[PDB]
Amino acid sequence: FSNCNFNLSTLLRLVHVDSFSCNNLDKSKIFGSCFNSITVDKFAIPNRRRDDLQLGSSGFLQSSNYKIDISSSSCQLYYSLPLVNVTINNFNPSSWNRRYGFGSFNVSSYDVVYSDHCFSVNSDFCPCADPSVVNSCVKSKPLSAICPAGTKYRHCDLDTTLYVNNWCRCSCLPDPISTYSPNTCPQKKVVVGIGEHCPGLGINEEKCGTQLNHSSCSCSPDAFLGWSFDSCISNNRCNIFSNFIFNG
Amino acid sequence: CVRLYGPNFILQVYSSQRKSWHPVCQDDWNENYGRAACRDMGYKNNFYSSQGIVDDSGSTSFMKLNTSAGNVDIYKKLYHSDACSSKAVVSLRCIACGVNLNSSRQSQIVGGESALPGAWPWQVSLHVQNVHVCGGSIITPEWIVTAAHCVEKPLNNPWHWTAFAGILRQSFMFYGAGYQVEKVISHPNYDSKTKNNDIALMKLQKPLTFNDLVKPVCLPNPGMMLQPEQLCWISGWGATEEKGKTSEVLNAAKVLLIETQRCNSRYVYDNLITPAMICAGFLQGNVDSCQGDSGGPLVTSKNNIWWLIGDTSWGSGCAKAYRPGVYGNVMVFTDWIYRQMRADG
Ligand SMILES: *[C@@H]1O[C@H](CO)[C@@H](O)[C@H](O)[C@H]1NC(C)=O
Ligand SMILES: *[C@@H]1O[C@H](CO)[C@@H](O)[C@H](O)[C@H]1NC(C)=O
Repeated sequence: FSNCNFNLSTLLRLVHVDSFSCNNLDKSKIFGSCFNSITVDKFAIPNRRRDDLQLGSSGFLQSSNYKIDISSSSCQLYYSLPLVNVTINNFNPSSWNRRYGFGSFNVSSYDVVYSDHCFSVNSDFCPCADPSVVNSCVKSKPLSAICPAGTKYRHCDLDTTLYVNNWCRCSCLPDPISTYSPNTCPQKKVVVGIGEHCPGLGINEEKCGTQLNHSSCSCSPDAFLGWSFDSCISNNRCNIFSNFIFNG
Repeated sequence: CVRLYGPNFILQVYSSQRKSWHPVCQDDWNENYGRAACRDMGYKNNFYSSQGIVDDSGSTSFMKLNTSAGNVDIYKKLYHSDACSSKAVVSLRCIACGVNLNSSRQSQIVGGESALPGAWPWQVSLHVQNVHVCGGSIITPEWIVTAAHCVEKPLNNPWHWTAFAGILRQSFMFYGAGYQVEKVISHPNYDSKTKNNDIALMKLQKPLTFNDLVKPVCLPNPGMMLQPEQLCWISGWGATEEKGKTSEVLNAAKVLLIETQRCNSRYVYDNLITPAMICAGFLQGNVDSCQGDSGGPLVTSKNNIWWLIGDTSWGSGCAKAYRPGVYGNVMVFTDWIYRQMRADG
């Protein structure tokens, strides 16, 4: 919201406020001054993780969903909304999960899908194994398909046991949440920054593929892991967080 | 039936009625019982020390002396008692094993500084036809441990097994510069499929010296209570990357202990690791330290004193992803050696 006029009293009585703190500011210094823009960022709140949002904290929501910056002259609002007509949009913001077949979540009508870990990959990522290598494997042989163009394959070895010679061993085991060798799986775990989205849910690397028709490399809906939810509805009213940033 | 135990070396004593090992109180013990007690567990002409110590072992059926009777054996004069009459128990050292010069920066498995001489004073090198092949660790001047799959067929006769100690470099062990062969015992259950019992003792005829570069490593005790993520210090001249030959100098950096349930799970090693096989390394990427020596030992430092826990064995590709090293388990059979060291004299 830039280049316009506003106040506060019609605002905070026209939306059902439950709190309005501030930080780096005094609550009456809004009423006089003339800023340069305002940047309101809103989202709903999952109920049992509401205490993630303390100003300058650890947790899930401030670390892998939306990091509340503790430097500018922000002012945080916690309001409510009647649940007559409320349709929570639940869409995934990452490119490389919808590229590998992320359709949707199954949650209820009023459940908000937050995040736990947020893993980042490169541009040439391909979570399927190499099918022209994998046929001579016998032990631990994974599913595979053909990657799209330029996406380099997953690194899979047929290294040698004490007796068996072609037994499969790839990277990213068992799941990249709890991998044994973190310095080798391409899905690197990163913490989200100020004003960024969670760059992708983690893919379990061993549910992405089939055996016979090695098509373009897709995945399967059980394999995206690292998200949970809860219901926003408390006191018959879906609570909502919303930030403000009073820059300039 | 007599054995050492734990950190403070209490003699445990087995009785057929109590079916159990039991400690001896220090009520009128003597070196004529004590210095003649190291030949019971395979130490003929050596002894170090004996003192009184406080009881903390955990048995409530002690062993006492039948000094009221006349001249009988040690092994007849041992009845039970509920209390130690002076509250001192067996403390023992059968040999001058243990200490080194506590030095600082010996780290020459890849990316470090060389093993300082005298700070790993048990490190040997074994040779056939003067090429460096396998290592080991000394526990007596006459006995020497190594991995059994060096002494496998068709090289299973002792007269071609030349030990060569002392010098960090690949050169200075010359003919005469290192004592030589005798008896090759083996744990006689090595296999091709498992490599279960990949530990074979060796013997020498000529007793060497505890001078500077040579000192016997401490063999562990029955039930000495390691820690499940303990630090471990290996040594050896092994090739730091595979399809090599041998490193030039002595390399003695550090590794860690992986437990069973990580190695023996489904992804590392699919249910292979026996009770007589110990895993070691770090279950990680290319952070591991290879230095392949097949006997280049695993030395830990519990009770501020170096102890031997594992001698090396087979592995996978040199120090890479998911694939640790798997070590022979030399607290399992520290008494089998002590019934194969009893009757060489
Ligand atoms: C909900 O939607 C209906 C029709 O879409 C609308 O008439 C009604 O006013 C809405 N509810 C509220 C509280 O405004
Ligand atoms: C979520 O949706 C999928 C497909 O619609 C269905 O298989 C699953 O049973 C649903 N979850 C629950 C808890 O019913």
